[PDB]
Amino acid sequence: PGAFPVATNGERFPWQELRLPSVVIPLHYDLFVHPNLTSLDFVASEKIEVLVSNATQFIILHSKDLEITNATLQSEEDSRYMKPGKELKVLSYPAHEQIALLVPEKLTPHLKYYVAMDFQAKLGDGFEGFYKSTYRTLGGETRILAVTDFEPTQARMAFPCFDEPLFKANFSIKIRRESRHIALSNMPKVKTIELEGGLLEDHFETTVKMSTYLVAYIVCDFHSLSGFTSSGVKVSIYASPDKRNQTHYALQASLKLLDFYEKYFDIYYPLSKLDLIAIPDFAPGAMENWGLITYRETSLLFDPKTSSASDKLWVTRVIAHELAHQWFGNLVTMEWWNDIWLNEGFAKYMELIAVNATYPELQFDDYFLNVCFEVITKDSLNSSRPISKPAETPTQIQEMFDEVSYNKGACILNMLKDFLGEEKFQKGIIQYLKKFSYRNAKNDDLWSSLSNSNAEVKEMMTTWTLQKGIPLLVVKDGCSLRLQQERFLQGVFQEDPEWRALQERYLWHIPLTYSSSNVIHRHILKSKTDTLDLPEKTSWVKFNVDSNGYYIVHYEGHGWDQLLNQNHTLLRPKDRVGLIHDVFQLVGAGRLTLDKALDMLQHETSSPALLEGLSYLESFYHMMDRRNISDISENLKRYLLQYFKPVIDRQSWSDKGSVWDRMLRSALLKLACDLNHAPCIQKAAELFSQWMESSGKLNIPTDVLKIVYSVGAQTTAGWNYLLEQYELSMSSAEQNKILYALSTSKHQEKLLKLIELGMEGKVIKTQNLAALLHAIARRPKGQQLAWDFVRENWTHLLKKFDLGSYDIRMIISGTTAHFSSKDKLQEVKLFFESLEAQGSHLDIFQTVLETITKNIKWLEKNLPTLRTWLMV
Amino acid sequence: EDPGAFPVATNGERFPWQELRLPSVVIPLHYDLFVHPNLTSLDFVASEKIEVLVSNATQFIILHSKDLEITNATLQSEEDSRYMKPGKELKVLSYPAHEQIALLVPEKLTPHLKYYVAMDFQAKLGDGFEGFYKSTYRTLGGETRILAVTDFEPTQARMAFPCFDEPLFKANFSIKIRRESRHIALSNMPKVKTIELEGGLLEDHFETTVKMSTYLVAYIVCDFHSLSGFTSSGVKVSIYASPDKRNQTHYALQASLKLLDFYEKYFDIYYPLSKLDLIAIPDFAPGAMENWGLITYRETSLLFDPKTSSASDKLWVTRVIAHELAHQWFGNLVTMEWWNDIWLNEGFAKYMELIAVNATYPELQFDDYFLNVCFEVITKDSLNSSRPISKPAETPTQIQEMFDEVSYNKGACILNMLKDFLGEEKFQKGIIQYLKKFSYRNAKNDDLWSSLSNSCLESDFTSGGVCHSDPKMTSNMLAFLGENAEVKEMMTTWTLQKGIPLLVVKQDGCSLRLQQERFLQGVFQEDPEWRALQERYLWHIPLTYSTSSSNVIHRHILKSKTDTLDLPEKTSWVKFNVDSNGYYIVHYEGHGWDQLITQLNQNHTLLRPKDRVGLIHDVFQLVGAGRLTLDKALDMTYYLQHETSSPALLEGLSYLESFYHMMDRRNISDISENLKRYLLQYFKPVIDRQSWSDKGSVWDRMLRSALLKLACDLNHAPCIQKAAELFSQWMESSGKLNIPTDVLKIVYSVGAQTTAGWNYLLEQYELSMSSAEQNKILYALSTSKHQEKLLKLIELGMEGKVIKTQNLAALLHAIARRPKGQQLAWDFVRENWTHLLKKFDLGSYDIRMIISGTTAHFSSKDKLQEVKLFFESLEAQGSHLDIFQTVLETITKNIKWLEKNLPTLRTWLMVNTRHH
Ligand SMILES: *[C@@H]1O[C@H](CO)[C@@H](O[C@@H]2O[C@H](CO)[C@@H](O[C@@H]3O[C@H](CO[C@H]4O[C@H](CO)[C@@H](O)[C@H](O)[C@@H]4O)[C@@H](O)[C@H](O[C@H]4O[C@H](CO)[C@@H](O)[C@H](O)[C@@H]4O)[C@@H]3O)[C@H](O)[C@H]2NC(C)=O)[C@H](O)[C@H]1NC(C)=O
Ligand SMILES: CC(C)C[C@H](NC(=O)[C@H](Cc1cc(-c2ccccc2)cc(-c2ccccc2)c1)CP(=O)(O)[C@@H](N)CCc1ccccc1)C(N)=O
Ligand SMILES: CC(C)C[C@H](NC(=O)[C@H](Cc1cc(-c2ccccc2)cc(-c2ccccc2)c1)CP(=O)(O)[C@@H](N)CCc1ccccc1)C(N)=O
Ligand SMILES: *[C@@H]1O[C@H](CO)[C@@H](O[C@@H]2O[C@H](CO)[C@@H](O[C@@H]3O[C@H](CO)[C@@H](O)[C@H](O)[C@@H]3O)[C@H](O)[C@H]2NC(C)=O)[C@H](O)[C@H]1NC(C)=O
Ligand SMILES: *[C@@H]1O[C@H](CO)[C@@H](O[C@@H]2O[C@H](CO)[C@@H](O)[C@H](O)[C@H]2NC(C)=O)[C@H](O)[C@H]1NC(C)=O
Ligand SMILES: *[C@@H]1O[C@H](CO)[C@@H](O[C@@H]2O[C@H](CO)[C@@H](O)[C@H](O)[C@H]2NC(C)=O)[C@H](O)[C@H]1NC(C)=O
Ligand SMILES: *[C@@H]1O[C@H](CO)[C@@H](O)[C@H](O)[C@H]1NC(C)=O
Repeated sequence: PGAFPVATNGERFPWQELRLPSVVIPLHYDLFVHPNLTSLDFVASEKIEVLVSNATQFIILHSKDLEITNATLQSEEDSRYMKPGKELKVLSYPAHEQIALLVPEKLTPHLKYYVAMDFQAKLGDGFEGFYKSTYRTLGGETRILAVTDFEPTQARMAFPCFDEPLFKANFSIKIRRESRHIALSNMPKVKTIELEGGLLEDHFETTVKMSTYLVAYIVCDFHSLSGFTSSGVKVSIYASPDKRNQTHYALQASLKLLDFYEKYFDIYYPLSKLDLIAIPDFAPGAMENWGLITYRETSLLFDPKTSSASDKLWVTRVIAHELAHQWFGNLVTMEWWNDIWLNEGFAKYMELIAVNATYPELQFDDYFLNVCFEVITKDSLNSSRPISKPAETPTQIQEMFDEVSYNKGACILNMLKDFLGEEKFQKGIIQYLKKFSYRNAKNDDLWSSLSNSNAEVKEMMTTWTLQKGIPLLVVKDGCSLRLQQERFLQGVFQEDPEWRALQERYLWHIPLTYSSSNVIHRHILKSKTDTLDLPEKTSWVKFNVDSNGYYIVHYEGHGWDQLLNQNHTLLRPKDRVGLIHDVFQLVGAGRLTLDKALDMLQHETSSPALLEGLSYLESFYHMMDRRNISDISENLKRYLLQYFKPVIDRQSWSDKGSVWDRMLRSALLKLACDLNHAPCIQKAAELFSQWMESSGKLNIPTDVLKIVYSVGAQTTAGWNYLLEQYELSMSSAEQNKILYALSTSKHQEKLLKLIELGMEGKVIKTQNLAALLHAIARRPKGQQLAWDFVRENWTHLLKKFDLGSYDIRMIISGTTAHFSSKDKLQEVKLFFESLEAQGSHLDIFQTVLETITKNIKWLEKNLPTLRTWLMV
Repeated sequence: EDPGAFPVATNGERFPWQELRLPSVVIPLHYDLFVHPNLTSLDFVASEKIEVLVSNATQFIILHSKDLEITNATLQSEEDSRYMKPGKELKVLSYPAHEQIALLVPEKLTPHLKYYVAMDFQAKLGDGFEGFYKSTYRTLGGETRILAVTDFEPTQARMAFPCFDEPLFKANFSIKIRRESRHIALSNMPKVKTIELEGGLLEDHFETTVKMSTYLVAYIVCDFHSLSGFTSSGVKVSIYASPDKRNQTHYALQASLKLLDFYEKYFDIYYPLSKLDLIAIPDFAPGAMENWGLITYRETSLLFDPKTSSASDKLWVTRVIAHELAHQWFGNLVTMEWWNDIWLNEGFAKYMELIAVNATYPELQFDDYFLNVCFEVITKDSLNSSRPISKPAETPTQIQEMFDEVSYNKGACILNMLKDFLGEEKFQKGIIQYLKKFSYRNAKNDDLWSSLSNSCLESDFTSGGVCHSDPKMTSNMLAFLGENAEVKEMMTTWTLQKGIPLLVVKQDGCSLRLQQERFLQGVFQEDPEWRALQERYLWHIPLTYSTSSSNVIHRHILKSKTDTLDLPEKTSWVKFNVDSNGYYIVHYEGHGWDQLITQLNQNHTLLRPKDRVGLIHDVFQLVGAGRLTLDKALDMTYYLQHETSSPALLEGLSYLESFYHMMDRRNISDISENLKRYLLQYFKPVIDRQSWSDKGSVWDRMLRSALLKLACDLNHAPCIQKAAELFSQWMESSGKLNIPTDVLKIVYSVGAQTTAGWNYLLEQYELSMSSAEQNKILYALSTSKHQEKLLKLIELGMEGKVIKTQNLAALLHAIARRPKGQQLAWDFVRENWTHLLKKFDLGSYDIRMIISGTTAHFSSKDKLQEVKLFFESLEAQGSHLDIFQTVLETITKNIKWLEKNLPTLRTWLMVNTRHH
């Protein structure tokens, strides 16, 4: 009997596992909220029409930090619980964030009973649940709004509910409010009824079946700009009144993208309205609430006096990602958080399609390669995880929202789009959605639908979704296709006794694909060793075409050395950087050395190739200047300026030209005075002080703003003028760049004053705190200050953030993942074991542990080689 | 004119007038003023049409204008057809050093004809809490809201609209405002009608005012809420506050109805407007401002909340409200001709606080506190740096310097003296005739005395008329006119002679030799500068005196520098200045003082309660005068063991409390420690009778706080442990349990001695919704002992975000008076003088107390040196203030007091510990 947990009233709680029981099933939530924005609290009532199916003496559902005052169980059918119904005993067990409704009788199956509850709480101050946010206006008034953010386990802090994504229901919502506020929610507002006190109550149309984590409601004081999509949907971009000017690109871009998705998926967006609102203190980048999409202001609003081409590119990506979610996640959602990549993998992949086919000017296809690359860094260590993987606690579910779920989800999806061909792919995607509309899909179900566009493909992708890591292609004599696959790793060489893990079951059904002329050959590799015959022999032979496959190519002999250092356009531009990328991880990996590492092309015109390789050189400089040895840094510095002096001088300090043109300019001039190369750092200072002496009158071109501001930080008369003007500005894009601009100063106290105002949270919003730290810790001057500060104020940072939070995740790897010493590796082994003193376990612990360990062993056996490039 | 070499206007261009006063050839009659502020762009746009009457023909009009962009300016007339509609364009000349503009006339204007001058002007909303400025407050939710407020006195109306900014240029004002949906607009007079406009903006029209000086014009744009009620005469009194504070305006409404009703019966003149608005502005520099029909207050001056406001707080709010309402007659109905006679306003409003509060709220017992008003001004009036009540003044900072202890306190005190001389009903009818005979115009000093002199006692309107219609030539009717004239010469001298007279009386058998001299602290009677300052001083002093044998008040005027009276039968003593109603000190020569102290020591109750507080005040002063040894003043404090009149008790107590702080600043710890022990022993009985909750009278409550603060400032372990518990419980209950208001300040101080309590108090400061509680918390934070915490408060006030700048000077003042922060405040001011000047004008009250509050407590020759050198530094840069001299004289007389009396104080204490 008494094998169960104690409740808060000392009674034993009738359920013992974190997943909810399956016997009670909700169908309909009627939901009343009455928030008060001066009292900063709310009162709320709720009726859940839950259909029983098995005998049960107790209903179980979730609730957190809510005071439940009344709880009644009516029934229309089994009329023992007929009107007024009976009053229910309510037990609470917080360690599973669950409550037990103890019925006095026993519920009997196939009947519908109606659970009503009254509940109340204060508006959150943690930027989760139903919480309070502030914003500044043009005159410096601050006004208050009440927002919801629920993904993934936080809706249970706003109303008691069955808070698992499989428990889809309908949700009618009513909200009481003052006359000076508007109320928005998922659906459009049906009617407004004026009441006794001068208050209004807004009723909203019932929703389609959906998960709890998409329910939304806001109370605020915003204006909007509206337009209509071809389909029959009204799109409104809401924001603070003094920023309605900044909403123009978003309504344009939203109209196109939703037009695209409706035809591309061949499913109409099923709501009458879709609204996009720029929440000023917002923790996520944005959030795919059905019909009411919340954005960070820097993610939605675009001011052409203040915003990069890169910032226009960021806004349009996030407004593709979040519209895509309306199908991947809202229409179809994973049955449980283990297959979270079904929403996020597909959303991040759909963004690449949408922007490419809607905004070609922005040139997003050539950029996409980076996202796999970032996940490959993670995926190449043993700390990584399979794309689908069990997940039970809250903070463990929040761990599933990583670059494995987004980037690698998006890239292995990209692989299969190459193999089956976009035609068969798009038909499969449409069959997948239409089948699973308003329901829940498991990891298997997507492929079992995608395959029938071929029972072969299902176990092919089994190798990719259920197994950790990234395969390695070993090719080995004329027509020599002696294929052998491995598990690519890093910091573990064939020499080492650690390397036996390269052999466990690690067998990928890699869909290899090649060319030795302008034609691609396609063939599967389902075994450790298999092979082919070359038709005739050729100069070079390259497999990974455009790196569209999630594997790195290693030619076992005499193939690398050709690379065409004279005519490079023999090999296509994507394969150009594909080869560049592969010829550094192979260096770290253990097979190749660094002498061929710097092999690469001062006459490369595709900037993707140019920036990718040069960004690779940036890392070498920074990693060495961070340990303060100029013996290898100075050679890297003016090497890059002399050799890349033509290109650098060509650029014209203004925001003119095309998008990769404009991005190449700021990227190039970044280094240009991140190096104290006078010709241009001197340039900034006269523009800088022309503007600083103009006092907001001079206009600086877009693509140089972050550079100019950054340059003029060092003079305290500037740094103090930048901080002061930060407060004044009405562009979150502009003030982000200022905030970077103040992280550049090398004054240890000026740096920490920035951090002190973040902790306070009023002048610099708390949403920016982690990024502010992360910027500082990247400079060598502030690198140790940040590391010190986090360890000194840990318990306070943890009171701000949820610890499965992204801010906590970005603060620790932002402060530690750039280390390369054995000194710091033990010191970070401590304080990770110091925080498992408390119940604080995060996989990012090992990912960063192993990441500094791989930084040691890449200096341990690779730097001697690179001192050897002194020129003169 | 002939000579080109005139002042040079700002565009080249010789400027055609060069006095700072305005010319009186053009007379304004009626201003048509349209204002359109915008509270999200923080600027305003305005238009104005002044109906002027020309007296002598000119080629130019001279106006005041400061910091206002004028865009165009026409002239029209309909009596002079040359400027017939649409009139002519005028050249505008700015001379921004006189704050004057000149409008240049194309054809010289004609006498006796009315013209209309029209200008468009614009400016940003002020930032210095003067002119038409921007203010902000915080709501319960944490929102920040903006409002736009005017404050003009004394010469800032010219920063909001061009005008003839001098008090004698009264006019009617017609005011239209334009605003958004979410704001109300208030002005002096009621809103006649609200027209809607295309775009959804509304325009308010207000009824046109009665004649009025410019400095009283007012207008406000905000979103405040109001509670309302009506007086007996049918005035609509409304209390406005930020919306989450409507609660705290109930007591204000209750008192303003009562006080208004009192004023209308007492003056026998109705308040002439239909409504009176009282509004609690959050970021407000002055404290209160008596604009006709729309009176602005500091929240602490107007709002009351019983859970956090003390009884002292309640008394303060009643005083201020009473004070502002008095101004609607004294100052608005009757305005001084020019700022030299500003005491005609502030002296009478100050005095009327006493009459009104005493008449409507006797529970407050404000009559027993009124003596302190006169003591505070005798401090400064007994120095050479003092000034007469009415002195000339010309420049803006020169004008504002006239609002001091002399204009207010001395003015009130000599009025009170005069009232006792003539009797309440004679005095009332003098006032009534004055206010009725100068209604809607101005008056000067001589005008007041002539009306108060010629007052008629209501039986002078009888059948056998003595004042009016047909008098009989009687022998009292020859004494009436002779007595009236005597009263006028006497009052004249009290307003033109600086200083305060010292009447020294030696009792000789049953003769009594009277002498008068100027009273002077610091300087002894045996000083080389002492006959040089007894120059020419001579007062007509209506004296008063009782005896040991007869309690009948005797009254004789001394106009003669020496004179003598004879009594009926030589009694055991005489006591001059009965109830201390006279603006003079009385020194008893020979045996006079011991006879009076001996009386207090056996049966102290035969001396009238005010006689006692007067006697305590009189000898501690005479110690400073060199005429008495500190011996017998301290010997008078024995007898406070029996004293039951808290006024006398508290006077005596505070002299000893200040000696302690004087020692503690100087680190003279053996006396300071002894002073701690004498106070705690000799007043142990009455200290432990005091409750720790606010349960008795207002005096009982005020005495409770007084004594408990003292016992807790002397680290009396029993009282400090009580307060530490109370604080600990309050902190442990999430700042949610209730502390009694009379001991609230003491508890927050004891809590602020730990870094925990200090930090907790500082975060509660930002969150509190009672500005009385915030005041108390800020004091408590300022009692910290760590120099780091004190500096943080100061710099918090410099930035003005969590601590609003309106409190910065009181903050510095608080820090400076306690030993561990005395030095820090001094260094801050000298190292940030240029920085303090950007926020506050040189003549502002804020600058006055920052200076006096950090320096006037110094008592060593070393510190006098630094102060002179700093003051010299300041005046070398062109900053002169009268406060510089006043501080220097105050410092030196402190130094002298230590040198003549610190030995005797140490000696006395030790003698007392040997006896008890
Ligand atoms: C969130 O919470 C805030 C604060 O709790 C609420 O704001 C308050 O709401 C209350 C209730 O509506 C408001 O109080 C009301 O004010 C009205 C206006 O008062 C002025 O005008 C009247 C008429 O001229 C004058 O009599 C009065 O003195 C003021 O000049 C009153 O009319 C209301 O009175 C009603 O209720 C009382 C109850 O005793 C009855 O006796 C009356 O006859 C009448 O029926 C009432 O007092 C208050 O003003 C609000 N505060 C603020 C700061 O605005 C929000 O409503 C709430 N929001 C939500 C969404 O819940
Ligand atoms: C992904 C995590 C961290 C949760 C949350 N993701 C979002 O913001 C995305 C958009 C986004 C993604 C990323 C990103 C992707 C992959 C791997 C690392 C990071 C960075 C940013 C970013 C960059 C700069 C500045 C600010 C943000 C933005 C909206 P989304 O995926 O469409 C919504 N539906 C998911 C909701 C959610 C789930 C669980 C916890 C919190 C929120 C968040 N904190 O970054
Ligand atoms: C005194 C000057 C500078 C203006 C202003 N006086 C007022 O607030 C009075 C009431 C008042 C008076 C005093 C006071 C009296 C005597 C000698 C020194 C000071 C102190 C306070 C006080 C108490 C606590 C906190 C803050 C202030 C209040 C309203 P009032 O007299 O009816 C209106 N006539 C004055 C308008 C004005 C005139 C000239 C310059 C500025 C404003 C002010 N700053 O103290
Ligand atoms: C400017 O303000 C003055 C106040 O200083 C206003 O004076 C007042 O004007 C009204 C109307 O003209 C007078 O009321 C009238 O009095 C006569 C008695 O002769 C009566 O028969 C009328 O029916 C009415 O009651 C009032 O007495 C007068 N007060 C004073 C003190 O002069 C003046 O009207 C204002 N001017 C403008 C243009 O608004
Ligand atoms: C009602 O619930 C009972 C008990 O949970 C169900 O019986 C279970 O059914 C599952 C379904 O797969 C079986 O695996 C188990 O053997 C049964 N018992 C338990 C303890 O799980 C029953 O099927 C449910 N549905 C009805 C009665 O319609
Ligand atoms: C709950 O949501 C479901 C799914 O969105 C609603 O079902 C649709 O109902 C409409 C109107 O009755 C029909 O035209 C569709 O055929 C239904 N779609 C599906 C997939 O069944 C349902 O009506 C909603 N319930 C409530 C009470 O609003
Ligand atoms: C590296 O050298 C610089 C030279 O200024 C020094 O200031 C810095 O502290 C050094 N870094 C470390 C980690 O010792």
